[PDB]
Amino acid sequence: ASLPHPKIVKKHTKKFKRHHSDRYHRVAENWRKQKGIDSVVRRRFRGNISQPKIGYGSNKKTKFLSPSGHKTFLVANVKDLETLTMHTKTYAAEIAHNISAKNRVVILARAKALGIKVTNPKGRLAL
Amino acid sequence: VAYGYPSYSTIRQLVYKRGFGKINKQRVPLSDNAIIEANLGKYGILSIDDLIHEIITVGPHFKQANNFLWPFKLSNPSGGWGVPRKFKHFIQGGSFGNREEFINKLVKSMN
Amino acid sequence: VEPVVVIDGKGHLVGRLASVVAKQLLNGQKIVVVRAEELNISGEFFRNKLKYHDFLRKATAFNKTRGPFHFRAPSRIFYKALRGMVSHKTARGKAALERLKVFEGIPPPYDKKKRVVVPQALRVLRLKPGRKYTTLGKLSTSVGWKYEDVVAKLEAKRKVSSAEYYAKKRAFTKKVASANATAAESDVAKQLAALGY
Amino acid sequence: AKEIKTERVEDQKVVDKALLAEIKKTPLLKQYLSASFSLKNGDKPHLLKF
Amino acid sequence: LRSLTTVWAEHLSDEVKRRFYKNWYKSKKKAFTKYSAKYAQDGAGIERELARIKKYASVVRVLVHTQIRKTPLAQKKAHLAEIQLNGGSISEKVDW
Amino acid sequence: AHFKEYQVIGRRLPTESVPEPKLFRMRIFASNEVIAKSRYWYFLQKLHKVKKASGEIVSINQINEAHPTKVKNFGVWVRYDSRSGTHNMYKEIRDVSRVAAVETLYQDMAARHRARFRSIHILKVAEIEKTADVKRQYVKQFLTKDLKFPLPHRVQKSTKTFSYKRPSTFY
Amino acid sequence: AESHRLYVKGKHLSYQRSKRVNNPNVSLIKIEGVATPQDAQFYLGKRIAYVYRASKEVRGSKIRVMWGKVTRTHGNSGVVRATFRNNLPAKTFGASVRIFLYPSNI
Amino acid sequence: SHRKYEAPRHGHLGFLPRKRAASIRARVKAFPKDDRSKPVALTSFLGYK
RNA sequence: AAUUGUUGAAAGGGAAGGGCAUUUGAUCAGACAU
RNA sequence: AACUGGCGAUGCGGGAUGAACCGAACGUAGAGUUAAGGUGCCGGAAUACACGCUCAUCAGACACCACAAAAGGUGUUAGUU
RNA sequence: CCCUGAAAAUGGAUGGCGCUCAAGCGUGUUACCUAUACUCUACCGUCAGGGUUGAUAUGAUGCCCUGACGAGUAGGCAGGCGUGGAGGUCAGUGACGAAGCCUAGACCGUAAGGUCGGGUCGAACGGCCUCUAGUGCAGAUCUUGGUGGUAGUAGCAAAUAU
RNA sequence: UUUGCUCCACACAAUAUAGAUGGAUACGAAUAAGGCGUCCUUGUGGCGUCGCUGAACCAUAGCAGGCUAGCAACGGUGCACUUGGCGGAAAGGCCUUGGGUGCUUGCUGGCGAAUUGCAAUGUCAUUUUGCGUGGGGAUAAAUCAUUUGUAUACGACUUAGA
Repeated sequence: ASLPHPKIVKKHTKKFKRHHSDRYHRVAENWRKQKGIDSVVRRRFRGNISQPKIGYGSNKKTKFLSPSGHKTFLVANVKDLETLTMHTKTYAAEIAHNISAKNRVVILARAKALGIKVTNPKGRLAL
Repeated sequence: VAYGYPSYSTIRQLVYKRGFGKINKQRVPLSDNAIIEANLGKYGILSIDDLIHEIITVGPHFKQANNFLWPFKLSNPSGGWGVPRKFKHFIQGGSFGNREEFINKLVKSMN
Repeated sequence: VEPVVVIDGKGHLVGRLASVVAKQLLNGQKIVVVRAEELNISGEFFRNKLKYHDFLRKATAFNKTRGPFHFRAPSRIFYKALRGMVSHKTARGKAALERLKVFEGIPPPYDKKKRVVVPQALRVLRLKPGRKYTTLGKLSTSVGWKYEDVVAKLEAKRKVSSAEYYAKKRAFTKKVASANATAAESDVAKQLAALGY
Repeated sequence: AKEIKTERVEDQKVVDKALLAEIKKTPLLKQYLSASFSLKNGDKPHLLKF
Repeated sequence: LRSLTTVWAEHLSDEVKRRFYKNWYKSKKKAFTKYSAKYAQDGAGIERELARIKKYASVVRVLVHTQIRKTPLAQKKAHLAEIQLNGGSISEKVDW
Repeated sequence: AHFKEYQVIGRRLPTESVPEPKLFRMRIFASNEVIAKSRYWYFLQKLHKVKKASGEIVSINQINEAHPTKVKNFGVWVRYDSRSGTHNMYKEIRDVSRVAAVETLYQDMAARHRARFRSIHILKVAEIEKTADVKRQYVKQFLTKDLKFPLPHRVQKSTKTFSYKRPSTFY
Repeated sequence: AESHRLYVKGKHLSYQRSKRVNNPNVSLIKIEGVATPQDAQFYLGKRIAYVYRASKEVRGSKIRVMWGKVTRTHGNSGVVRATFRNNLPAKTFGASVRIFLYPSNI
Repeated sequence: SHRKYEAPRHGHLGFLPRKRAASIRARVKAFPKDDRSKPVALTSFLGYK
């Protein structure tokens, strides 16, 4: 029960990994553009890891939309869950990670009453 | 360059398929006669066939008509260039130079 | 089109036969080449012997067991000529070369089957008459093949047995042709003639 | 994990019984329709007429 | 050249049967039991094998062993070796 | 290049000093009209003091052969620039048309002297109709009375990669 | 009958490739019958199946099929181009392929 | 640079590799070329040095 | 974290690692259920 | 040193291989046509068609490029006088 | 065209196989193969030219239309992501478990990174508008600290002998 | 060595497949020559015919190939047996006898198909293993340790010990 949207096309996947992150443990996997002179990644040689460019940008109509067709909106309590009463088919509530279970039960009850979709209803549930 | 003298058929097909204007420094497509009348109504060029006429018969406002026409972006010739190596003069068995009457086939293939 | 295609090696040119067989093998056809001792190479015997001697001269300096292995049997010579044509260093090439068997003479598993020839790779079709050519068996026994005579004697025995079989086949085929001839001119044969049979 | 319409079976029995007489006017059409088509070795569908 | 078949004698001496074991002292010494039993019923299989050798045998070699017990050597395990017969045709060699 | 023979008439550009100039005509064997005109201007440039920027082509018309079926013996005179110097040659070719004769001349000259089209001048191709005007044995050989020769050792192109019987080359 | 085949047999040759770069999206199929692009032009719209077997039984069978279609002719030897829903595995070069007659035009 | 003074190579290169024998009894690699005229006889014997 | 042990999975004919594409195995979200 | 174009700062197809050469300069994708270069096999593409030459007991095989000369041959072919 | 002239050192290179009415040389005509090139389309971004006051789901820095373009070291500028700390705010999260840490489990962004589930854990921490800086590491024979293959290896053999 | 091992038949399950989906259909030799039929004086003979591609030949109709009736022949074919040979180059196959049984679309009939819904490989092959069935069949070595020296750095090698 979400807003109709065109096909979600991801121009790229396989998260851009830092060069030599596989080779060296000190090199983290977060992307960093190579600044070296004789670098086969800065000079886009054939057979090397692709670099993030603006051309990979997702469609402005399908941007930020989850596969369910909503945009995830963080909620910390019922007061900010109520911000999605009139936008049920565009925004989906996502309970924050630091919310206690005895508050998440209340949040889930209120959201199911209001029709708001919660993307993480199985959080800290002691069932 | 490869250049020749195009026939009326080549000119008409070019203007109909890849005819683009130069309205307000923007390359708009020659979709309706209204677009041509808006800009070239000063010179009497009222229709796309008016434009084709002022092109084929070099007329009083040929400079203006041809300038209004945007540089045609032609594809590669279907079926190749008919030659193993382009960069020799057409007289020398190549592709460039004054092909004269043979330009029609090349332009139709490249359209 | 059959699962295993047996190629009669006699009269064929090594390079062209190998170039055909490599493409077929990569295409997936299982190929068994027989009669490798009577393959043909263009050029005269001394020229081809000099080429093979120049090939023999090339070996690893510091350890000859690591160098090129100069196989001398005709089957292995043709197999080397084909492995040079097939990209053998990859799994695709290894599967292709696994799909291939090369023999000298005709072994018992394949002497009862139908041997085909490749017209694009035949000496009598590709070489202009008057051009000198070599027999792979002669070249091999010159450069050190130890089994020319023990293969020739087995070829003699195989050809003798095959002649005994072919006499019976020819007799039975003549009987079949005669019997089919009597059934010709009949109603069903006349009806088949209009349809092409 | 676990019948035919009677109307449908009667229409089939009348259409096929009306068509069988037309079939019988030619020698081998009934046997031909009983047979099932199948490409044989060496068949060229680009050159096989139908 | 490839060996086709070997036909052994009915009775093998202990010093040559030792060649077929590494632990003769505790072995059951079963070598050639079900083969010396094949010489029973006038050795039909043995003569058939010899006939096949005559039919297809280009070179004939004989397995022999030394009576090493006659030597002063301490080793009682004899040596077995193939010596080629040079002489008449294959039938003569195998008959010999 | 499957040449077509063109006959091209041109002249100098008329002026008030001497209007109505002298028409000059040439026969050029070329692949098409463009190359025909280019060769015409080349030859006029090397013959008289006139270049295309100073003259004009009044006409260019293709010549088709009078009898494209009757087999003739053309005698051709041709000069060419070898790797060291220029030589004049006479060769005769037995063919069917002037354009075919010029084409086989070009192939033959390229094959026997490595002379590309850029370094060959066709001096003159003229049909010789009387026999015994023939002087090259490779053409005198085919004028024999009641000529018949065989074609031994025929090899058939195979439409399939495998032939199932060992072929014979009879004929 | 003993033959139930309703498809033309074919061999999966290779992906479309330059000298040193291969495009896995477009494969090449050599049909056993065709020997020229003129004859290959008949099979352009035909559906193609690569039929393989796996040890795990899913959706009722251990036989799985990757579908595709002929797209256009390739070369002068009757080879055809093929586009599949999921590109054929590179392990299936020289593997067998069923080119069905549907959709048909006769 | 070339070897200043020539000298024959040490050892024989046709006896390589200088590893141990496969077994304590050396194999008779070759046998006399058989002819079918003389009577049947052995072409070797075993002894102990 | 480097580094190490056991268990589990997988691969391994003189490196390992990587990119594109898919087969295979394992694993997983969403949606019809509205 | 002069002019221009490049490489440096530049990846891509080709020249097997290479900073400079040939084609061509780049957002991410899909389809179509080509450039340079190629179509026996490795290798995707005609063991195409056509006319001739060459047999080397060190052939020849593609520009920059990974060389060959003066002088000779009754090897052979086409020519001139 | 071919041959002699033509001699260099590890084994060896028309790229290799191999090729002889060629898969060689000279030439001609077609067909065909494919680049991040060309043509058309979609999308991302940039630039430029424009439309939009109507109360406004607000915000004119918003929404929308049209066209072209997109390589790049040194360098310049812009828009952003992240960290310690400060003012304001969310009467924010939290012993019913904050922070941290592990997580070939999930989602979002082209990316910097952001969010969620699971385990461990025990007491503080975050979103936004701004302010401030001792604010972002792969290198510096970097500093300190810790740990590897080498490797159960070199070796533990002078001075008489147990 | 206490029901371990091998083989035979089917039964289930697992296991994968370099890739069944009518048949790999057997002279030899030359190509400026052969194949086949035929005749005789048997020859390097005569005569005739064929090639110009396997586009062939064989097989091919039935529930993925059902149940039934008859006609005409005494054939063709599968299967399990049986008889006798040939084959050692990687023989592991090729022929052959006899009857039994099954089918026979060589020819004429009778009944069934539906509904997998307009297609979805719509699953029919063989490769290995394991456990069961019930039926046979056969009842050892090697190594450590000790020992010798024809050997040896240690492994290894060569010996001997109920």
